[PDB]
Amino acid sequence: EGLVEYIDAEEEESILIAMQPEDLEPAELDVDPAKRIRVSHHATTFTHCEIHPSMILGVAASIIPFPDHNQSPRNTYQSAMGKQAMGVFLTNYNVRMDTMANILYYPQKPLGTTRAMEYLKFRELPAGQNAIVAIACYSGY
Amino acid sequence: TLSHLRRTNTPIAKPRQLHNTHWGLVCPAETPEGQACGLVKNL
Amino acid sequence: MNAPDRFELFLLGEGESKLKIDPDTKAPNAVVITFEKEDHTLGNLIRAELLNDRKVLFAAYKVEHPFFARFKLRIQTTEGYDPKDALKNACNSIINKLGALKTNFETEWNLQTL
Amino acid sequence: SEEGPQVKIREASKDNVDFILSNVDLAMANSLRRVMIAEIPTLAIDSVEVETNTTVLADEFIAHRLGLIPLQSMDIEQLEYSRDCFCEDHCDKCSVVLTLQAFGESESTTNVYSKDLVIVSNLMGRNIGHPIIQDKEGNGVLICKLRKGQELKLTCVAKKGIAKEHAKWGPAAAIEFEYDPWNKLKHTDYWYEQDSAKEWPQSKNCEYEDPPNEGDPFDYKAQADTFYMNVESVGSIPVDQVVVRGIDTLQKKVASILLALTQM
Amino acid sequence: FDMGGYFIINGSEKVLIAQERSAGNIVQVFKKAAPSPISHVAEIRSALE
Amino acid sequence: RGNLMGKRVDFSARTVISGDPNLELDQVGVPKSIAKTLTYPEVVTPYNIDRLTQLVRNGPNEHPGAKYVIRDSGDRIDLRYSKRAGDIQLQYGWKVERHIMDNDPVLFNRQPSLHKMSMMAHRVKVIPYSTFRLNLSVTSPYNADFDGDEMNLHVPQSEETRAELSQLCAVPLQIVSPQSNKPCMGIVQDTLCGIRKLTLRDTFIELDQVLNMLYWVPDWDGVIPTPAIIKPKPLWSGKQILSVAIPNGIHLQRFDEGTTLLSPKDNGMLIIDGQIIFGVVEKKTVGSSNGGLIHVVTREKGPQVCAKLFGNIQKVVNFWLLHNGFSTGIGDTIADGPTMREITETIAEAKKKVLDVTKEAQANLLTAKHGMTLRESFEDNVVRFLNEARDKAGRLAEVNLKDLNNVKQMVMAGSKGSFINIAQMSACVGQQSVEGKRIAFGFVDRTLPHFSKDDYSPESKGFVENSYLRGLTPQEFFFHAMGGREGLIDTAVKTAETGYIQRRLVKALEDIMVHYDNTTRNSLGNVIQFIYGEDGMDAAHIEKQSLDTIGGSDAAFEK
Amino acid sequence: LKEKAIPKDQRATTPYMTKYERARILGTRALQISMNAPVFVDLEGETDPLRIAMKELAEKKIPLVIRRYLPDGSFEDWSVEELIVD
Amino acid sequence: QNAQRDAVTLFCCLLRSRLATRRVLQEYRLTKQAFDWVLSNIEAQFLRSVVHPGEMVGVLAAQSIGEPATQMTLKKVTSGVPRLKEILNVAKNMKTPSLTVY
Amino acid sequence: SNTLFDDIFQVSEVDPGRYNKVCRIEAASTTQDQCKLTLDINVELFPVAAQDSLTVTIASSLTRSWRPPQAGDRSLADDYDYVMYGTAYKFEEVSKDLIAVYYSFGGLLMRLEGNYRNLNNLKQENAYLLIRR
Amino acid sequence: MIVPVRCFSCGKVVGDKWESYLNLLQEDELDEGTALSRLGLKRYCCRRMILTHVDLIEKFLRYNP
Amino acid sequence: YDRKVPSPTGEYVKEPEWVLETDGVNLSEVMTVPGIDPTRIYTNSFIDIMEVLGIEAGRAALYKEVYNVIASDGSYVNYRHMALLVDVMTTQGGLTSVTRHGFNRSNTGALMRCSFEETVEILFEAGASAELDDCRGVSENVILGQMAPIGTGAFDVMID
Amino acid sequence: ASRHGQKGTIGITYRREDMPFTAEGIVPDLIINPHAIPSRMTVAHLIECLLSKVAALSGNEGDASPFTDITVEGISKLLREHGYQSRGFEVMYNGHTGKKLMAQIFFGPTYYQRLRHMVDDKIHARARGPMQVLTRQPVEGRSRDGGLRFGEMERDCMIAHGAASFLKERLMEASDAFRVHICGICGLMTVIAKLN
RNA sequence: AUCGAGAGG
Ligand SMILES: [Mg+2]
Ligand SMILES: [Zn+2]
Ligand SMILES: [Zn+2]
Ligand SMILES: [Zn+2]
Repeated sequence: EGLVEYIDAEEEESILIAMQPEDLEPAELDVDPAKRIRVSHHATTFTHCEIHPSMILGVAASIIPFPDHNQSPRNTYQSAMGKQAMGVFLTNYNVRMDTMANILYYPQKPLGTTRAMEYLKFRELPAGQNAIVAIACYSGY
Repeated sequence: TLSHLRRTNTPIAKPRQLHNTHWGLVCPAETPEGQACGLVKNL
Repeated sequence: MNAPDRFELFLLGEGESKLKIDPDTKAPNAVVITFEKEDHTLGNLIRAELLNDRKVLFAAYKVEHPFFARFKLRIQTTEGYDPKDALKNACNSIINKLGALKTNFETEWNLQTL
Repeated sequence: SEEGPQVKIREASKDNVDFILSNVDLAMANSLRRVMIAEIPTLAIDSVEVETNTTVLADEFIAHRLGLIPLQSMDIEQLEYSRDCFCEDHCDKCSVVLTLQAFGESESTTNVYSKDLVIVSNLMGRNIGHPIIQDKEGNGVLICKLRKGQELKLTCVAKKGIAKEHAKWGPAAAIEFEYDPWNKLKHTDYWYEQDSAKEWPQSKNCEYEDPPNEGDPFDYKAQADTFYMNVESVGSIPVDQVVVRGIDTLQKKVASILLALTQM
Repeated sequence: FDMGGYFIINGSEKVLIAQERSAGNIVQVFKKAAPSPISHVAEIRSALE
Repeated sequence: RGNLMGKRVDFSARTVISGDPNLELDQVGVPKSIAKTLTYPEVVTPYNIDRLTQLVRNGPNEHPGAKYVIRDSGDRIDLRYSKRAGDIQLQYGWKVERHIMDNDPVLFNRQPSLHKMSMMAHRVKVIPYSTFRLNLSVTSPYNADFDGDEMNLHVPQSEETRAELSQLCAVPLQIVSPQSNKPCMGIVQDTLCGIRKLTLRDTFIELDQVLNMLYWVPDWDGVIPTPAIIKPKPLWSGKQILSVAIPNGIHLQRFDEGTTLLSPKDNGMLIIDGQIIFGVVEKKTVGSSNGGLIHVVTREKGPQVCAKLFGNIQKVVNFWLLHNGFSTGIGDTIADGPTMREITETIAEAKKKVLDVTKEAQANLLTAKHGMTLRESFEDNVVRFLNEARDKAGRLAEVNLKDLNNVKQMVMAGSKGSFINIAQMSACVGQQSVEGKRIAFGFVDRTLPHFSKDDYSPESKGFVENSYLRGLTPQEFFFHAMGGREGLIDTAVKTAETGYIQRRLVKALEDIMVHYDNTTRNSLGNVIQFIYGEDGMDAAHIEKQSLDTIGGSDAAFEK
Repeated sequence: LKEKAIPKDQRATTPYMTKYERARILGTRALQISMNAPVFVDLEGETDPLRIAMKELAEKKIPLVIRRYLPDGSFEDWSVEELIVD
Repeated sequence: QNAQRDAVTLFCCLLRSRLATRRVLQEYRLTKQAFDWVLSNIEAQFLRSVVHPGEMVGVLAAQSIGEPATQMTLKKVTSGVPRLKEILNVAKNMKTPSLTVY
Repeated sequence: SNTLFDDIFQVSEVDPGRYNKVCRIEAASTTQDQCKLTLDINVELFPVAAQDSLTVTIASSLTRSWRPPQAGDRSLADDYDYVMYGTAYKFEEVSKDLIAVYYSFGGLLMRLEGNYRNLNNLKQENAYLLIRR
Repeated sequence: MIVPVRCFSCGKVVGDKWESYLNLLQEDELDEGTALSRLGLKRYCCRRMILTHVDLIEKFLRYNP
Repeated sequence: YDRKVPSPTGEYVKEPEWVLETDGVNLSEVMTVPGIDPTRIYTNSFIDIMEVLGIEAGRAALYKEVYNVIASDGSYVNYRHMALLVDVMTTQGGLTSVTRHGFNRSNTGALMRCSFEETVEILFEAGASAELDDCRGVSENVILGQMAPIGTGAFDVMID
Repeated sequence: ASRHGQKGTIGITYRREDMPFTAEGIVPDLIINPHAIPSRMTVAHLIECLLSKVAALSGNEGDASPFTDITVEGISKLLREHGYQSRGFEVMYNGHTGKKLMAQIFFGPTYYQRLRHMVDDKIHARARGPMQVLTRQPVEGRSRDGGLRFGEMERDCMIAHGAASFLKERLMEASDAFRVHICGICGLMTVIAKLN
């Protein structure tokens, strides 16, 4: 129905993309100071809009919570450790006879979830527990 | 397992750097480190 | 594959005496007591009572390694006061407070109606 | 009522007692919550022999789950530690044997609860080994789940132990423990943005103590003597018997030092 | 939850890794180095689908 | 290069490491499984046979035991399963391959092996878990971390070989390093962050904590120190109790900023006769600094007294910190509302300073300064304007942090933290850079396809106005991810380059040894230096000290 | 070449014993102690073959001599009795 | 003896400037008892500070430059490891030759 | 063995500094308008406020383990209400016939300036402070 | 793969609460936070034991063997 | 360059002087030019200084460039370690490199030379030239498994 | 590990009584060091402890999605609506003494993961053991009961110490030492050695 | 054994 287009890297050299569809809204102060600072776009010859800017990430960095508040190598370092974490890799692990398999006893879905997690089935096949963490100094271990 | 199925190899002027064209086509963060960092990219 | 059995936290074994008593060097009325198969529940209660004895000079305990359930207790006393009698009085002085606490709670719980 | 520590109980139930401990030093009420966690003994499963298990779980998975079930242990003083008794492995003076067997007969999913545990050994007339059920539907703890055509058959031995050895032998849940809600002894340095009073919340125990007068200076030699506790039990031992055995095991533990001095 | 996209060879699941290369039939100009006898190069690598 | 210059060896072990505050500096926590596996040949003598015969009887499956027995005939007797493993009767001149036991000398290793201080000797302390344990203040020469590192352990098999580790390669002998002519080990981490909190003027300790703190010092005279407060209540100073760990006869003078002997902010350090007089202890005093307390005690008293000094600071400060506590949380990244206003208006006036300069170059009103282009003077004047504005925001953030801010407390102690970490987390993370420049035009005349062409604005070229507390915008993410990748490649590329540099260095200078005539020569005998270092000195026990005759006026020199 | 000795009166090498000749002297002695050799010190309750030689050295009873070499091939022998230790 | 006089020459400038006669008597009022002790510690601390023959220093030197280079990372000159690879390789075609003239 | 200094002082400025339970003090000798002191003083214990006027004493007695007071048999040297123990570390000659004393009471600091304690104080470890209301 | 017996942190049992919690959600049409409050779970260490749990046991029962 | 220099009083003072820094190097024509101080001129190209100003001036210029890349990062190394390296590059005729064409083409025996690079090619010509090894190298004794003349093996041990 | 590049092994296991505790008796499952925070700048780890804390109390999910208008100030209002301090701090008491901790501690739930590296699948020791066939050196790998490698980088570390006699023993007596007979004329191992 | 791939600091 002509509502969505496929763009490669070459054709995207001749287009202008928005971000939020609120950038297409006409606007002519009172703001949350704790909210981050987005510039007004000041450009309006738009041809396309991003579906969601969070879709620039892969399947591993989509697991990361709040990666916009993180120094970016830490997101890289984490994205290679999520492939080391232990959980339920498949619901039929008891039937399959793989060379190695590690399954968590009581997996827990995370308390902080990406909205891209639902398409990644993380809340259905998690790989960590919500441990009660204290950041503390205590005997020095 | 999902990450292993969408992974590219780049066998070999600045190939490792996150280029501007990679926006929305390649994960900026997820890539191996050290030996062949940046050549291996995830979609 | 290396963790000791969890009963070692409270089972003495292989001729381990419960109490070992050694005199302190460069000290007068001072003695050190290596307790065994014990932790902070007993060591912090003895030392807090030793400070309430006016003729007790020094009282302190330490766990030399939390892998092991044992602690060392050193007491300094006034002259003519054997430190074992300072421990013995305080060990006995603990139980009087506890036995009165048990009787007081039981009276209060029996008064409670739920 | 008696000289020394004084208790005023605020609230009580089958499941938890809320009380105030007074005219006690600090290390006592600490050392009471430490023994109330993990030095008063209970009965729980400590060996599981399995016969058949067609379930989707592993045997060590259910064996771990079996030991975590609260069994009755009010009359545990009549029961002896298995390492102290002279039986070859376990007898009726030192152990309790439960049994469990279930089959997925129904096309529906068949659950296994802790009420399905059937005792086998001779109880000898003590309140011992009954699985605790406070679930208001009669069922126990949900142990396993079964499909049509799946079965699981095992025998469990229940022994005596303390939570110092494994947390299944823990008769208590959480010991609430706060002293000086107004921070009058300056035992902690508050962290703040503007007002420490407006940032941090007023505790509930701030009602049972006098508000400090800002003109009077810091009481430099007062110590802490009044502590506010809420002991919660699992159900294996009733709530009054948690602290009373916690007091008594603290009593019993000091006397071993006292009788060891006599042997010296 | 299995998404597929893999093979089975002798009971071992196997994945074909995407292979990155430069496209053929494109036209690029390269400034040669300073000690090069020629100044520039226009290049095309002619491929056939 | 692989089977002669370096090979695999017997009597070796390796597993994951972690740290123990209740271990001494020269000790290593060896697991029991490793101790039962590693042997040392001991020849039986009248001095040892009573211990060795019990060891052989104790058997190889528990500790302490033996594993083999060698007669004068030279045939091994396997104790794992022999007929006569229980009735043995030891003959002089026989070897007993007994277990590694407590206070044996072993070589401890960590890879990569850059330093001599990465292959130091240790004392064995057989412990009951799976990890290798070591003191906290030995991580820095090893460059260890307890994130998953493994470390190698190395057992000697000859008597002089054991003497070689203890009299040369031992940990206390390597405390001061010839490289940088300064100590390599110092108080770190929680010992450092707590030793600042303990040594504040406002930190006072009651009698009960004091007595526990005195007994925690392993060597102790038994003399309770006289309290620094008497009449209203006997309090103690945190300086007063810490000084018990400092041995008597130590003097330490140091002055920083306005170090009046009144010392209103308690700066500097004056320690007299193993007693502290004034000054907060922090990294300059107790770190691996030149002219620090470790540099003093290793010279004044010795190595073994300095190695024992590490634990006594550790056992006291960890105990005080264990009962005091510490944390962080997000609250130490939040600055004031008005301070956030002052930051977000500082960046806005930096956005005005770039626009006005850009319009100036757009109208060709440029003073063509010599040596650089018109564009190069534009690029330098925007990069410099934006680095000024990031720093001015961070300095605006560090000022708003109160004395209790835990990130500030870690910065003040020198435990962890820097200025820029306060700035990026709370003020403005700043300006990203690929290949040295600004963010490049990877697309045709733009950086991202959400910008119009020819846009040299800060937000279009990788300036990140928002902070980590605030949150990066999606364009700001990708420019930051562009910048961090360069650091990941730089870490990955420099590591293989620097390993080839150092190997070429070692393989060129490997026979360079001070000969007995003090003339630095080689294998051929050719002179390289006539006096080593041109003065004939070892690089350790060499410290910087001002020559007072140079400098100063000719008038003040004479008076 | 033909007996490249050095007279004792003309010796420029260090009077002090290096750590590198201490650890070999303490090691070679503790080697021969461990293979059962006599001991020239009343060992006040000490069994360790190293600790004997360390106490044997403070009383200077080790009968060994360092053949310190020079780059031309000449050598100066220094008995442990001569050598200072610090 | 000339080489010995050359080798201690900077140290003796530190010695005389601090063990000077007004300085010993007015700045830090030494007695004869303390002054003769200072003359014996200095002679010991110096003679202990002398290098020991047998020290392999070239390996010590190479490691002492090698490790700080492994921590090196980042006004337009070749710095750090490419410059350090320029220096060690006797690179003729160095990337930034420069001339500081006064 | 006896008293080593006696005077009465009036306070000028009380300065908390960066701390929360201590203050640096600035006071001059009353009925003696040429001698002044500077001292670090715990304020949660003795809250020294501005416009106060307080006595100061220095003793030499009234090593060995500090035992706590058993009873009244151990008798004080002080009807006072604030007492510290410290150590001399330096003596600054301000001018000819003018002197300064430097005291640290475990980091709590004191500087005292005048010229009639020339026969009294010395480079001795022992020092006591005594302050009366 | 199934409900833990007790909370890891405190040790109050939670295994008797799972079947009731789902009926408070489904049958009683309640939101999650009041369901965990109705079950006597008031500490957040207990409260995350039931909320964050993924019952993978129901998928293991679908396999027939 | 805000250079520090002694005042007529004798004390040191900051004396800012104008300094020219170039973008290219030719030593022998620039230093013979009026207006400059030809005693203070400095090239970062230390290899040019070797052939204009003698080898000893190349050595001290080589050290100044090595010292700067450490001090650029903020680190410190003692003088003796760099100067040891800087001497060995210099102690021959000219600049001897730390690469395979440099020190490993010296007269340093044979088996130590084969322990670095061009392993087999060095041993080939060594047999063809009929080289003799002194066996006083570290690497030769490491290969042979003998106690090398290191610190412990520098001397010999002898009976009284 | 957490979800933010923060690795880390286990130093010690403490039982619940030894552990510090809040006034509701809640106990940390995990204790990490604050010193591993400012140099790494993993702020989202810290915001995870806030949003997860509000999530467990409110019984809702935590919207940790990127590029949202979710603020630390907006989260912290909800936490103070639940009677906790807005910045995630909680008063904790020491488990040993029972005295309050002087510092209030950042406390909450945080997603943590278990990685494939476990010590007992890594512990390797070897006295004597099997040798390789050609080199007659120890074999490679724990899985074959092998040796650790004393590489040339580690030989380089032994020359700096001057440990000459250790270095021989560990290059010979600790692996593949061997004895051959040679001739005095032909200096090669071409002599024939009938030993007995 | 060889050759590979992935992985850890
Ligand atoms: Mg690591
Ligand atoms: Zn029995
Ligand atoms: Zn709970
Ligand atoms: Zn021959």
